[PDB]
Amino acid sequence: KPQVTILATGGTIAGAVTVDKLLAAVPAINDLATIKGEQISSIGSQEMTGKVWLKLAKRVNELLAQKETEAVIITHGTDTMEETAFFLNLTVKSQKPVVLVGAMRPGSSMSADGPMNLYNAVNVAINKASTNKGVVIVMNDEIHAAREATKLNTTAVNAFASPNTGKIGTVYYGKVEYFTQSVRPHTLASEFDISKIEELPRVDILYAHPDDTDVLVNAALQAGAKGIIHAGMGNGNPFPLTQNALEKAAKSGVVVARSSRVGSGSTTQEAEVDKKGFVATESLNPQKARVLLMLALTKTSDREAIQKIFSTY
Amino acid sequence: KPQVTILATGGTIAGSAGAVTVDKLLAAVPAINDLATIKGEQISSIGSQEMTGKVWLKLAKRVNELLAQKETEAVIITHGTDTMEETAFFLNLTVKSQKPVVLVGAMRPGSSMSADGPMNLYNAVNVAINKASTNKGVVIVMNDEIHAAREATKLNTTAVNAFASPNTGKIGTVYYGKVEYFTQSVRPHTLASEFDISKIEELPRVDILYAHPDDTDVLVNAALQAGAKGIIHAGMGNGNPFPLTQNALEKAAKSGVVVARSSRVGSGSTTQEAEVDDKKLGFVATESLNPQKARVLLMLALTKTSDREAIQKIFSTY
Repeated sequence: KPQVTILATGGTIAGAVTVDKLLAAVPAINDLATIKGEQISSIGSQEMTGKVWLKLAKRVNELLAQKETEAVIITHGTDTMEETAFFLNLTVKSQKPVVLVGAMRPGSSMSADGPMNLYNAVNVAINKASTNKGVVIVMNDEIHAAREATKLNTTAVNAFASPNTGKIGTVYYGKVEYFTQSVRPHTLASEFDISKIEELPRVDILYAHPDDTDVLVNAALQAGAKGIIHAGMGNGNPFPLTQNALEKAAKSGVVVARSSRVGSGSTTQEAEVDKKGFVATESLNPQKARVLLMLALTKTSDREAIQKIFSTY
Repeated sequence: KPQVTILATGGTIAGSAGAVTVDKLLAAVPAINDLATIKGEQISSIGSQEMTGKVWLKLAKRVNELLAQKETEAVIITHGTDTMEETAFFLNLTVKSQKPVVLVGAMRPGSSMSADGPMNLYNAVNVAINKASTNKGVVIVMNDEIHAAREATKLNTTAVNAFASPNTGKIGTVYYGKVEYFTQSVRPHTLASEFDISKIEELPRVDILYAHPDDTDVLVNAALQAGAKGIIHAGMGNGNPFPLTQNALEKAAKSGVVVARSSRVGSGSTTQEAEVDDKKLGFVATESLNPQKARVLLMLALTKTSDREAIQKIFSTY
């Protein structure tokens, strides 16, 4: 029975009380693994902060550096699981499995999804093919690469998707199968190290629309934003008044990164915007681009260096 | 051949009838001349990322004027793809006619290899003149698909198949001009809409905020200072705010600026009676829209009320 640590960031989704309640709710897990539990935070995922991301990444690195620890499972709220997973995908210095799992229905609900999700997450954590896949989300019998995953629906048990790729594998009643792997660097291959970081740079997200404004750019600058993700119309397009405010932000040394409100596809590099300039976030989404820009700004504010990061990760 | 007016809001989507842009479209797709008597008008000349409420009002008034006359069978509106969904939704709630109103665009410029504009426009004319297109509400015709304005969104940055209706699916198809409907909206539109913009010259200001972990109050505060009458919050998951942003949104709602919860996720309903105590905090739940279409509906709501309960009923109806 391989040793796995479950890190709870909140309540039960189905030696730490939350993890003991998971083992009681899903007793099959005890036949698969020797489970250790820790409570890292006790919040809804909409309450997450960069401090919790740092605490979690540092703790995961400590645990995976231990010979006895085969893998880490993190129980997490679904709303921002994609952001924590992506952050960890760039900051965990191990090839050992790191699996995020949650539940779209409360454990007390009819037809609660947490027990099967957690049972499947454990099977993914201990599977030999799970090594060097990067951080993964396991939801609804699916294995999603952290780079690609997002919550695409407000309520559905099948809310998680990878709209630009698709799931990298499946897990069905604990049977784990991989079909693809990410070719974008992750985990050990990532240049990012947060071992010496106490606070992440401030990065705001703006939502673009017709008859848009300058006042939200201005408020982000005044509040000491070091980066701004613009969730542009279509292929990363701003409204004119907003574009002028973004150019002002860029002149002040704030890194402006163009993404899209649309949900999928690449926000493509466009020289006339950028190479005069802004960063093109390419095939991410605004909230994952925010994570990558926060990590980039820990080591550079140079547009060209940050564009290379977006064009690589 | 039925009388159809093409209203251009930007440039040529493919490649006098009353507008040079429309003369160019007829030269590029001369087969449309066999389908309809085409009149052209140029409402605006902008990329759709530059759209304003002023243009929306001008366009909706002109569509209402054309369709109110017995001689006009339908209108086609050529439009940039980025905000076609907002314009279509606005018109769906403000056009007082059952006659077809078809929005069409091109994901690739007309100069491109494999330009989608010609086939999209050809198909749009066939949808406009089809007898089954009546009382469908405003539609978007893209990539051989007919989408209901309530449901339609641009879901991809670049793809010719970028348009989708993630909560419902297309309502019909058009394949080399052959039109088939399979569904229709059951949410009130057009004639059944309570909204009347005939006298309105300026729409209420409505901002949209993008939620994330470690969120802020300062963007709510800036929207309030700029005279927002409403705020759409594109929340995490099922419309959930970060606590600091929640405090600021509560302040907004309680000061009389309507706060309507939507979601950043892309599909599904931002539901009532979930994790957010909407009655306590003073919020509206936008249910099954997305932030940018919720903004349109809120802007229209605000023309006639700021009452939380009345606006909740509007979101629960349209």
